[PDB]
Amino acid sequence: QISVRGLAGVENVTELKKNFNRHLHFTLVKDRNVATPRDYYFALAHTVRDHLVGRWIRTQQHYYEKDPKRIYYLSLEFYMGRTLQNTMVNLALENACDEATYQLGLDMEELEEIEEDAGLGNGGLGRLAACFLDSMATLGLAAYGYGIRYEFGIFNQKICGGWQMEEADDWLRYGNPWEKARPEFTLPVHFYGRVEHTSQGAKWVDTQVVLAMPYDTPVPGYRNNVVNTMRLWSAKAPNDFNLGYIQAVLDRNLAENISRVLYPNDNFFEGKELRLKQEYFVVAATLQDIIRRFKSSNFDAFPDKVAIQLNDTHPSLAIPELMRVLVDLERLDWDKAWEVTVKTCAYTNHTVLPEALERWPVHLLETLLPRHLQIIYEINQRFLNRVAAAFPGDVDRLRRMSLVEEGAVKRINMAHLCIAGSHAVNGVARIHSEILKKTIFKDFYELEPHKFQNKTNGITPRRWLVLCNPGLAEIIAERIGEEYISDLDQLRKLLSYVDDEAFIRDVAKVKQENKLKFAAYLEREYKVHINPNSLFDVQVKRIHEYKRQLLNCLHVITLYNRIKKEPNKFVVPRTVMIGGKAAPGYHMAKMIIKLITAIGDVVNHDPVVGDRLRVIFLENYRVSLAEKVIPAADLSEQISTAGTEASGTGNMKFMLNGALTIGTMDGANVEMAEEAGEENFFIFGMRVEDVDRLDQRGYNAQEYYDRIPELRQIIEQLSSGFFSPKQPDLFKDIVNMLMHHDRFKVFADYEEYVKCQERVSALYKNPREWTRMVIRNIATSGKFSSDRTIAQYAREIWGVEPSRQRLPA
Amino acid sequence: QISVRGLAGVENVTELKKNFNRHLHFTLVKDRNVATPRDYYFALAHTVRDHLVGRWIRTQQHYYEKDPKRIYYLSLEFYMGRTLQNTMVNLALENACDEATYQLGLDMEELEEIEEDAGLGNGGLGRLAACFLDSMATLGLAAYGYGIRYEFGIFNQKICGGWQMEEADDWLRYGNPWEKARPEFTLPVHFYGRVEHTSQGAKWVDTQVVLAMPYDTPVPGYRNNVVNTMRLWSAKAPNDFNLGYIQAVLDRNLAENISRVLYPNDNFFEGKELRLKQEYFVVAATLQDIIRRFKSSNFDAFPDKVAIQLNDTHPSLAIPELMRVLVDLERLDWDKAWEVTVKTCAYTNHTVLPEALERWPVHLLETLLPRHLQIIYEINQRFLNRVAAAFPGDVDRLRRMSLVEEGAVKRINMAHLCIAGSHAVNGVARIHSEILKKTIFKDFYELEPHKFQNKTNGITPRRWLVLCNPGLAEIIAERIGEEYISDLDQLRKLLSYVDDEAFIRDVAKVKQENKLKFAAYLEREYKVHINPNSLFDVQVKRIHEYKRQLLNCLHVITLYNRIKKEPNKFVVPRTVMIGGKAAPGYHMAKMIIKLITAIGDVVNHDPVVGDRLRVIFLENYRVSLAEKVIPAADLSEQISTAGTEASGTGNMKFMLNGALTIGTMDGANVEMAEEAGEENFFIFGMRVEDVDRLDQRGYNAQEYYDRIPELRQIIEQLSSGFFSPKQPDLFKDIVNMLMHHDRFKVFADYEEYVKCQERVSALYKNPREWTRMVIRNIATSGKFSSDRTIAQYAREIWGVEPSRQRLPA
Ligand SMILES: Cc1cccc(-c2cc(=O)c3c(O)cc(O)cc3o2)c1
Ligand SMILES: Cc1cccc(-c2cc(=O)c3c(O)cc(O)cc3o2)c1
Repeated sequence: QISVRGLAGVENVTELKKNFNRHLHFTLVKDRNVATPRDYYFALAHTVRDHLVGRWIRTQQHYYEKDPKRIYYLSLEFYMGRTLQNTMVNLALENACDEATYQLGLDMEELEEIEEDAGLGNGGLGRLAACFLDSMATLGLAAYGYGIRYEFGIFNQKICGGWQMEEADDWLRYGNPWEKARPEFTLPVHFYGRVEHTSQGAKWVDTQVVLAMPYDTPVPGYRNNVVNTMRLWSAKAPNDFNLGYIQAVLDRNLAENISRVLYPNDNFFEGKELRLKQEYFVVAATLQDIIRRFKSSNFDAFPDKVAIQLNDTHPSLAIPELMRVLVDLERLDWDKAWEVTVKTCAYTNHTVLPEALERWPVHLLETLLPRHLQIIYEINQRFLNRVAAAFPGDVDRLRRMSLVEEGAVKRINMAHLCIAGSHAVNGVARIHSEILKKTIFKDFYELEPHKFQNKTNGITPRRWLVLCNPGLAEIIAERIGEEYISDLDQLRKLLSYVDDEAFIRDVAKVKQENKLKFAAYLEREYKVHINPNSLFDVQVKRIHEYKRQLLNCLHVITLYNRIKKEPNKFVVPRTVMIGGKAAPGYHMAKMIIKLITAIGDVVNHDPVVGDRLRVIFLENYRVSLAEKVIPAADLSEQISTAGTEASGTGNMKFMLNGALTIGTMDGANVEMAEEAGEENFFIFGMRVEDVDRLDQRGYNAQEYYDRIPELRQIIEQLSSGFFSPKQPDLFKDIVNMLMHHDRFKVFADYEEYVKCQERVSALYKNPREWTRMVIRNIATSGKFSSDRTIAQYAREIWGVEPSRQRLPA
Repeated sequence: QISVRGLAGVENVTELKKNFNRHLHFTLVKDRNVATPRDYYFALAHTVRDHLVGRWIRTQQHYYEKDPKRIYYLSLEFYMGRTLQNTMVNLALENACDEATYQLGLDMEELEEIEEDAGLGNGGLGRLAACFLDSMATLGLAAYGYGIRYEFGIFNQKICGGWQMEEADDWLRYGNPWEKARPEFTLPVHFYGRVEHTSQGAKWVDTQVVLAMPYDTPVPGYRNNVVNTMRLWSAKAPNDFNLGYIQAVLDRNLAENISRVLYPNDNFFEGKELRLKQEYFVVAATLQDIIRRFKSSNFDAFPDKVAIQLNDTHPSLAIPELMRVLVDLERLDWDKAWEVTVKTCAYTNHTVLPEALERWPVHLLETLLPRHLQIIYEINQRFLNRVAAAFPGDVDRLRRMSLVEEGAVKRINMAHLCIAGSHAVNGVARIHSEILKKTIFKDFYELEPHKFQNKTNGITPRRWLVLCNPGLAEIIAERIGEEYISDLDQLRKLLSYVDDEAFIRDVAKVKQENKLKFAAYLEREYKVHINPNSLFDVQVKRIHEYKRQLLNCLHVITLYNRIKKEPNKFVVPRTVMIGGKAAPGYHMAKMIIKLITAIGDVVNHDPVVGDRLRVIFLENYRVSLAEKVIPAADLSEQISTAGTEASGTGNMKFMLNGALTIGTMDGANVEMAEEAGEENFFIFGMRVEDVDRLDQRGYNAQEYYDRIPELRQIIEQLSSGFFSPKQPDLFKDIVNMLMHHDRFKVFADYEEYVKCQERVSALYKNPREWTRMVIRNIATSGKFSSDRTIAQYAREIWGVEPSRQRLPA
């Protein structure tokens, strides 16, 4: 149909159809008369998978022959989403499959909707892992994603009475055709036990064994015939485990619980044992596998053959574990083992928010990982000796820099461990990386300035343009060709089309189509009625105080109060859509969801309002909902308090997809505004510097309440039950927090936000100029490709060269 | 190679090879350089499965068009064993696959050994279910095996220090290529709750829901192109289950425990809740499915379209459940629902031993199945009203016949429920069925004589001859053709070959080859050295007091003591092999294993003994070990106390396979001796009548001890630590039981056993006459085909006609 979806040749289509029918019959054991849409999805899934297999085998073969340096991306989270469409895109099969399925009388788009998201992540961090794998495959790096195959991913979000309810995400119920179990590569992971000191070193004994069984999922590069591997570990009990009889068998579930469920916290540390077990499990199994591969190519060459990237501190135990293997098992001396470790490991920091930093109680590590604790103490001692020597007499520095925190309970600072044991530490946006050096890691920076880097985040333009927004991909392809899909910087060529009437018309047409398609999706799947001519004002992301969905709420109520004051005045109509999951134990986040829906209950049913203002809570925000709503958005809401959002990646998704951004100078927003020009961005609010100024003198919210009548009105409405008639005080916690303990200074940004929002409405009234500004955004979005990011990691951290050369078919 | 294994045509072989390589590549994602024997097994498994699929789809299609009466075999146990070889046999693919694999340079027999047994059964009962499915498919009945897909089957048995250790049978670890999950046919099963009485009937409310997900396994008939289904249910939690968050997800394991593990008790009732849950689970899901099918063809026709066979009382709740559906959900009146139920259901009794009879406490049923209990009470009342009217004034009868037992705790007699709610009740051998009518069900018989039938057990000659003993199958085929494989009565034609020198030579040659092959298997897999010229004296079966492995032990020690008395006298050399699992909680059974191995420790290391007497405990007796050891046996030990072994099926396996039988007039032994002639059978010991005589006067073991010096010697040796030097009193429980509380009268049969064993040795010294008697056994074994059995069930219970007509390919 459209060009970027590849060729639908007569041979190709005939082949796909016959393989489809082969799978329906032999794989699914169905015939045409009993097959459900789900059977059909499966037959197609198996058919597309068949095209991966040759390339997968060849690619892994190739890495064996060539023996390049191997990159190991360790993450507790891989937020993959659906695999089918992505596979077709990267293999150029999309049109062929559309055609083939069409001829069997099936709608491919309908079958695509049947696939479960692999929701093995919370948000930004998990999705970054997923874009990375895609980019690493596209850039022909010998790269492996290593994580945990959780039985249950991020919970499914239901709204009941405007409240979030959680349901188990049973994503494996119907099978996963993408994975391949590899029982033959099963490895033991050890827990508990005790340390025995002998003549020939320390020994870890009387451990409990859990087995780690790997599942391999193919990761196809973009049209380069490279297929990398994501290896996820499953926990399995050994067969002598507990071995009255019945209970012993039933108690196997204790061991296997390790890989049962993803912890649903976003930028929040919960110090639970099961979480530490997950962290050790993935690290122990991965390291063994890494070392097995290495030995099948002394340890001096390890760092020339291995890079290990730590995605946050979640896999920080990789550092003590590598030491443990090198010292205790391989019999290297400390100093050599340590050199190998530092040169192997690199650490990506994802946030500066203190609630997110992993500080594990010592008593937990003492029981669970007694040897790792000893190794940690040893690292700490030697590290602090370096500090002492560099900064003699600075006792305070020693305290601040220690891996071990004194206090109520002793804790290990996992971030301190990561910096000590890594040759590179990066933040995820320029401003975030600067903050790391100015603030939380100032001390570490002064010791080892060479370690601290920036690697600004990116997104894959495969999933995030071609896949989710084929209409926009095509009109771009029409002008500048297809080369940009794997070289996003080429989008700059679009700047010469900013005064082109045809292009302006096309850009606006795709947006309108996306909006119609999304408005219809709302009706079908959730029985809700939105005006497609309204401005689509979208804030989608995890529900957090720092991300200030509440600021958006205040704007929404303001628009509402303004309409009621002057019903007969013109306002640019808006659909305000807010979506995201709250962590199940995060009371305040659960309250914000309730407020959002409660505002909707009032606003959407007011006859005076008309279709001038709608408030929609988008249920079950996940990767596949993002693919739908982001192409449909006009305004991207990126309104975190300056200094809190380390980077963000949503912001990039919307830039790429023809939305304008309203946002603070926070995270990658800064680099985005710099790329597009400040005049093509709706920047408001305090800068980092202003927030600091407010902190020194003290944040008094009352001041804002006293001076801004519009704001006082909102707060009175909240307090008095305007938005909760049956429970007048439902929102007392919200009001109380805003007035007395707002860490995120919602009121401070209120005035500048509302004014800046007026400027958005003003520009929306002028379609041609709106669209021209959109063009200037899309055209400068190239920096925010994960290909750029990965190329930077490869050159400046991993010490490998990216490649765009095809492997042979 | 050999004829009964089918044709290896050039097209066939070429096809198999290319499909093998297709699977290796696409299914297994391996190439030739990385494939393990296990990969190869899998590729072949997938290749053979492909040949089933067409026939499976066609067969189920056919049952839809023709709409015949459907047989539902409900069992908690299906002891399937391996599927690969069986599939090849029934599809005539065995030679083709041998050839194809040979040309790829693989040994098919080596790959066959990689397959896990589906050990979803304990012993006789479970294996009977498996032979039945085979026969039902061979006789073209529209039949469905319904059970539970246990994650863990019968435990793997290790011997450590001569003691049984249990290990989890993780049979699904590497995948099961035979099953097909059918998530779309998932059904809710309800538990707990309470009963509400309304205007329009009783209602079962506030229940916990567990989901039952079915897995279908194909059951191929012998060369008739019929493929039936075994549907096994897996327990799955609903997604709102428990739904702080983490624990809720982890607690899903409570619900799913239902299908986790097979209870490893053989002829023993354990009144545990989890077992009752398993029993309800399989019944609830099966009935719903049965009814769904029926409605897609009023309830008057149900019994013309449905037969439900209850394999023991394990699925007895089918009766109250059917009532519950008909009365509470479908709104039939009691009497009509009851008529439908009785005409639908039939009950097979498997034992008369009281320890085996299911007597569920009322308090358990009250909590778990409150409605079923009410229905049970209602059945009881109406049943006892019939009894009262037929036997006025016989208050005692009423007590004896009640479904509800009075006492310490009230219990439901599940057997009483089965008789009341079934139109047919059968035993499993003539003598067993007679005992049912004379003793435990005398009262029920007098009320409804028409209900009581015999259906003597059988075994499938597919698995139990062709598959495990191809050499014997062939020499038979050479003389009389192949027709006997699906018509075992034709073995009678062999009687005219009893004086044929060539046949005698061939029969003896196959036995010798089987023995050599098995002796070698012992060396390879278990590093043990046996003389292949010895008589192979084999007792393989679950370890039980009633089966009197101890009697065998007494014989073994006798032979030993006789050798030591007269070292320089000739004795026919014997390898005595004893194998079987003990239930994990069955202390006495665990002691017998220890005694067996302890005898081995003494006997096998005595230089005076030479290779004249060896004692081997065969570890991990299971279906696939039976396939190996049974073809290799000379003497089948069937030595249960008369009246205890309801039938036995091992006895039949050995008859078919060229062993002579030493046994009591117990179970099917009686019919076997009747078929072959008593003079071709080594019958010894008390009859049923003699045991009764001993019971009236009282069993004094001391008497036997006082009168039989040979026996006194053994008992003194046991007592004084001859067989346990380091723990002199290890076997005090054994001695004490034999002397004071032997329910099975081991000493009573001792003298007659030892003498009869001498007659076996005498005949073994004369190979020609041994072999002639063997011929007379094989030739009369035809009655013991499960095809005869199933044909009898079909005609006299289910009301359907068997068929040997092929379905079209
Ligand atoms: C970064 C930040 C700033 C403020 C608050 C939070 C946060 C996130 C959570 O997921 C959370 C939780 O699950 C339970 C809880 O009791 C408190 C929590 O607080 C995180
Ligand atoms: C038929 C029969 C006659 C005598 C004994 C048994 C028998 C079988 C068992 O599996 C068993 C057990 O698992 C635990 C136990 O405490 C006692 C048991 O007794 C069965």
